[PDB]
Amino acid sequence: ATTITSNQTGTHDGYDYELWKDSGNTSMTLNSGGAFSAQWSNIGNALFRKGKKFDSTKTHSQLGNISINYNATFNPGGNSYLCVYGWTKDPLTEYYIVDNWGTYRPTGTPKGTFTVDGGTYDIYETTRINQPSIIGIATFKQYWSVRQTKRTSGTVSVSEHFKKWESLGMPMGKMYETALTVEGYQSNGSANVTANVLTIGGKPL
Repeated sequence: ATTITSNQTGTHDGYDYELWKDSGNTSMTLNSGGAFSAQWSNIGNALFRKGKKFDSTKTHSQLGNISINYNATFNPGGNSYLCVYGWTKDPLTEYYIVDNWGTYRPTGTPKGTFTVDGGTYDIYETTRINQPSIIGIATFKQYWSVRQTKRTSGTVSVSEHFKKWESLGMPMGKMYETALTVEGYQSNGSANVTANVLTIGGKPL
């Protein structure tokens, strides 16, 4: 429906969308529901996504079970990820649940492994010292759930990952966002998310 090419956040057909890049060519087409497509090249870092931006006033347990069903087409074209992405505040945390990637598999401090949604994820934690964040240059931890085998469609039990990260000493703060996301780093690719439904307490956005 509507195509954007520069940094922009908003709400489209019920879903909170955002196109972000520090630099480079980026195109994002906003489709029905949580559907969207994107292509990028000559970029620094770029993210395209649709999901829910929260108010950072509630913890995930207070929001209710969070889950996403998706179907997508994805061309890494280098280092890129097809994932569920978000942040929490107090503490400031950036998280990933990666189902697909390109020439680079996300890794970090090994913390455990988790089997859910028909797959088995590797859990890692990494620290970010004075890096860009939703609140500006800051220091924060990164949480990672990386599927051992790639896929481009399926159900991601977001809350189950959260609960497991916590049971592993990886605390979550108030929810800032949860969204099916395509991210790229100096890669040249594209993706077409034809299906993307985020439910909260089983209720679709």
